[PDB]
Amino acid sequence: FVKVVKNKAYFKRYQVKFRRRREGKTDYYARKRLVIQDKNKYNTPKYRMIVRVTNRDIICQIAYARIEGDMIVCAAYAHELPKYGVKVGLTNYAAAYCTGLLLARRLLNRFGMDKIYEGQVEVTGDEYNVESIDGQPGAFTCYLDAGLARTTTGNKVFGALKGAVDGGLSIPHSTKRFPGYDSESKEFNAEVHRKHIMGQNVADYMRYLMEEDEDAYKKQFSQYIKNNVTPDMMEEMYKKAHAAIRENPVYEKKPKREVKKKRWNRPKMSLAQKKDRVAQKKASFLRAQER
Amino acid sequence: KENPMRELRIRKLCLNICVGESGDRLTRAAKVLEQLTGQTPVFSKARYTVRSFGIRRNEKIAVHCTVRGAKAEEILEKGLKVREYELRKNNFSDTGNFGFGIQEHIDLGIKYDPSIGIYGLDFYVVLGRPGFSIADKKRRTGCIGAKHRISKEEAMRWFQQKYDGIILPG
Amino acid sequence: TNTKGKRRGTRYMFSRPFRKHGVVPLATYMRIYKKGDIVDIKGMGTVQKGMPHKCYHGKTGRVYNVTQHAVGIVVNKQVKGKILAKRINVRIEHIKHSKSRDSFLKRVKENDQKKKEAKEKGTWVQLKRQPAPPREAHFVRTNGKEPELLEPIPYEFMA
Amino acid sequence: GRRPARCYRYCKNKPYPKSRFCRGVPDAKIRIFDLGRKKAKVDEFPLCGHMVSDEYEQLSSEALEAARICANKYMVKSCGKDGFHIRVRLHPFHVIRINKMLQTGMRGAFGKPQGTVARVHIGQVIMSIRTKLQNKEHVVEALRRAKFKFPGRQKIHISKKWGFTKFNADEFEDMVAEKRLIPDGCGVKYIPNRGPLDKWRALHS
Amino acid sequence: AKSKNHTTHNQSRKWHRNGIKKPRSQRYESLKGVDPKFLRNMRFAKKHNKKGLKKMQA
RNA sequence: GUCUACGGCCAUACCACCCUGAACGCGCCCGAUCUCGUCUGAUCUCGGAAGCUAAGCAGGGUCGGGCCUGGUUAGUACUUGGAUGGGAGACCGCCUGGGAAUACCGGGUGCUGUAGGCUU
RNA sequence: GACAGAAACCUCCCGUGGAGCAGAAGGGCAAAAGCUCGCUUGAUCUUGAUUUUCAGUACGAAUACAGACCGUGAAAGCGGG
RNA sequence: GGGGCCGAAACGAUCUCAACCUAUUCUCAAACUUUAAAUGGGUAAGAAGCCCGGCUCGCUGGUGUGGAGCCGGGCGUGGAA
Ligand SMILES: [Mg+2]
Ligand SMILES: [Mg+2]
Ligand SMILES: [Mg+2]
Ligand SMILES: [Mg+2]
Ligand SMILES: [Mg+2]
Ligand SMILES: [Mg+2]
Ligand SMILES: [Mg+2]
Ligand SMILES: [Mg+2]
Ligand SMILES: [Mg+2]
Ligand SMILES: [Mg+2]
Ligand SMILES: [Mg+2]
Repeated sequence: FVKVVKNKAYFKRYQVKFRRRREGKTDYYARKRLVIQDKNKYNTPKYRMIVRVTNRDIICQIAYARIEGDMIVCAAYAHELPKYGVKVGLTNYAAAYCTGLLLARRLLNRFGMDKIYEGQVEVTGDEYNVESIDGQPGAFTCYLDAGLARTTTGNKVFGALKGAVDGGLSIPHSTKRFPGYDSESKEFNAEVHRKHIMGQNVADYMRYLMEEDEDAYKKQFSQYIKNNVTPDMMEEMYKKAHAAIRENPVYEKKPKREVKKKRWNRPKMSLAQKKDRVAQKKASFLRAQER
Repeated sequence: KENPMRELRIRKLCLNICVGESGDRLTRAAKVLEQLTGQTPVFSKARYTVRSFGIRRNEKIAVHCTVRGAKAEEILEKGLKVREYELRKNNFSDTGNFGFGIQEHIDLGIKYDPSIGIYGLDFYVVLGRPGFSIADKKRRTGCIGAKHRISKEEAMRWFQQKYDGIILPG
Repeated sequence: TNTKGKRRGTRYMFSRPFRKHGVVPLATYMRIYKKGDIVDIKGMGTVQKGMPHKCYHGKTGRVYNVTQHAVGIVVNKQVKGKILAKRINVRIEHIKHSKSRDSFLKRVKENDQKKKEAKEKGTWVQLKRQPAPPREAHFVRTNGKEPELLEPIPYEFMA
Repeated sequence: GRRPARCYRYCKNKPYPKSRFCRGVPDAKIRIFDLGRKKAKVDEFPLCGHMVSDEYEQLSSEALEAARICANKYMVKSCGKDGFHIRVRLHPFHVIRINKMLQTGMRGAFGKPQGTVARVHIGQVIMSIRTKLQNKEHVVEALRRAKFKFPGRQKIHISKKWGFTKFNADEFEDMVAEKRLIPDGCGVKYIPNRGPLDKWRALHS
Repeated sequence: AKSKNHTTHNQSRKWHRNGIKKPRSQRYESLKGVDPKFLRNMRFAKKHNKKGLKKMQA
């Protein structure tokens, strides 16, 4: 026949991966090259901005590594943008920029450095990077953490990076992966990037689609219709969201609810129960053989 | 009730011509399947050197394409027109994919051209079910489970129920 | 004669333990080393950079210089009839803290607290470690049962 | 044209098997280790007799061959053609060397492979005879006769195990009756209480 | 005229006759081999200790 | 009770098969105008929200394999130091201290950190 | 799965490395140290310290830095064969 | 795959002999190994140690952060044989 490959020797010589690698979550190569602090820095924290794009929202965190685990000093989720005025479209480039701005502003406010480092108050899309002013405390510096995301031009992780840079974080970057960089001739214009930041590509798609056919338009934009946002409000709505974020970044935690203590899973069966189970099965089989 | 997420669909259809040599005939075969599908084919080289076969390593000796969706169904039903919806039971893989081969391509309705010639095709259709992108996506790769797989007999039943074809034993 | 090679005879020394190959865990990199810390050296075959010589494997030294990816440490090496305290530069993956100094630190801080306290009380406290003493006199109760007898068993050629 | 065994009768050098390093070894003279009616079940040959070594020495494949031939011949003459089973439980894996002369001397004296021997510890079994319960004196006589082909000292011991198994003869039949042991040819298979119970019900029905 | 090749017979006695002495230890160890950047800054700190003198005495 | 993002220790976490999943989530899923990339929007990138627990995923189960930890094997094997001990030798016994590994028989089958939800 | 075959090419599944990494062997390695692409010349300039053989001499080889000038990547970083 | 038989043939069937696969079984390895001793090799068992306060830095820094070096003071039951 065929020599079975997964046998006792195979299993007892098998060597498992790390748990996160087995789940497929993280890349330990870049993990080690990114989070390990230089030894003569002597316990100085090293800061990542972890950016994750989900099927329905955007997660941004600031974290530094410790032996027991990673510490997260601040975090901004995209599903709290309606509180600031973005009703729909929570997983696009504009939403990523907004959540990066919210993360940066909340972190600066928590550190007490928000009056300093206003950043790009009025967005323009071109290259910008904050410089530390003398006498005042230095600018907060972190490094991007994209994870397994493929870092190609026009990525929402770079959208969030631009948002936080405008917020006032001193992150090292180049304007090569921003949308607006042309590959063939190697230039970067700020107007295309600003269109993407304002979501004007989405507005143009809405206009195009509603011009040609309305069945596909109602299919593909439906919550947009329910929250009755027209392609014309996009820019002013995003500007209002930016202003609201920059004027109030502090977070309000949801109140802790009282617990009724209902168990939804099944508790682990005990040794006596399973031994009685096997005895019962044996007895039932013997009885069936008897009849 | 059958869950809608368990509807058999053809994931893709792979077409190839292995011509056995390199050059003008290979280019003409490339034009053949480009006309057949509508997309540029890709040339497959040789991994070794087999003297009795007349091929050296790294020599382009095959052409292939893959097609997905509407074009896949159209090409598949054209091939089943060619072989009158008649398949032998051995043509089915234990995974559920299947395939066949045609000796000559003008049976597909494409006009003959004197400067092109005659070529045979290998069709191979691989089926699927909503949720098979799990095994190949990047961010969190996993298996597909035992219930959700595809079986040989139910691949046959799907073929004979939607293409109303006939499966001859042997 | 033998060869003067640098990794001669390290076949089982620099290999990884069973079912512990692969990627090195990050706590080893994340641990920090001040100067003056007592450190155990143990070479690892996964990393070929900054790898100590086979004569310092299993040895213990003292950190004196800390750099970006490695530490400089001072270890005692015995040559023919003299001992040399000499410097090596070892990358972090081949390095651990030693708990021998930690035991002493715990014991000394505990003696310090027990000396500052119980001093105003005026009582005398033993602070040194006397070795294990001979056992003291005690009674063994054979409550009820009599000690059951043992006898050697006869030989049987079970071979 | 081999030397007397008093040369190579001691376990002096390290074990030295035939491998990718030591090539050119001639074949061992002994190559049949099981003989008699080896196609016999476990339930009709309950008596087992061992020839157990007493000294820590080396035995040559020639001696093993001669001893098995003598024992087989006597058993065939005595208990009939197929009323027994002989198993030699030593395989010659040590290869010994000869530094053959003829005037170089001791310069570069590392010998070539000459033959093979088996290294034997104290109490280790050399031969085993499995047969019916009423041929005990025939077995002991055959082993006593085979004793004369070996150097050193050997002992003959009738074992308490059932045939060529690791289970005692006083309780083998009890276990096989209550379905702890499954006969599967010359040996027996042991059934624990740990697998899936599908095997349990298959065995009990 | 072959002769003896290698030996460490009387060597332990020779060594322990004058004894295996632990290496000499002093309270201050030399600053050779340390990081040049670290040493440069430490020498700057030593050089500018003087300018904070009066505050310390007060 | 439980999940998400980032993790620490890296099978008590793996593997095979079966059962169950309330809410949020995580996903499968719907499309290709824009950014982007392919022979192929399959992957990657982008824009969504009609449907779905089918799968991934979480929990549970198997007189489950494996793994972890005990008993036995066993004071056995081996070993520090000693004798004007035995023995033709091969090797062996004792004194002084130390002391294993299979087979076989049991038990267990992830804990945990930071931040953020659900259980109105 | 046409010719097609023991062995050409295509597709799916299993696959802890049972392959490969110039050569001898040993070690090491799986979103890599292997395979395929893109860009390049850290195989460059300079002063010291240290390890290996060792007499703690030399050469050769190697290791941590430091100062320039660069390459690469979005970046952390990595690179003076 | 082979020796055949009924079979024009028939994975239709018969024995087979084989190779294959699955559980077992006898014996091994200086250049094999999951395990794994005894004897053995480092280090520590304080006054150069602990505990406070204050200055310098061109290094490191969200943060007089970190680290290093200096000053001044307090602790003797000399912390196993
Ligand atoms: Mg990467
Ligand atoms: Mg010898
Ligand atoms: Mg001499
Ligand atoms: Mg799609
Ligand atoms: Mg599910
Ligand atoms: Mg389900
Ligand atoms: Mg089990
Ligand atoms: Mg948790
Ligand atoms: Mg309710
Ligand atoms: Mg790589
Ligand atoms: Mg440099």
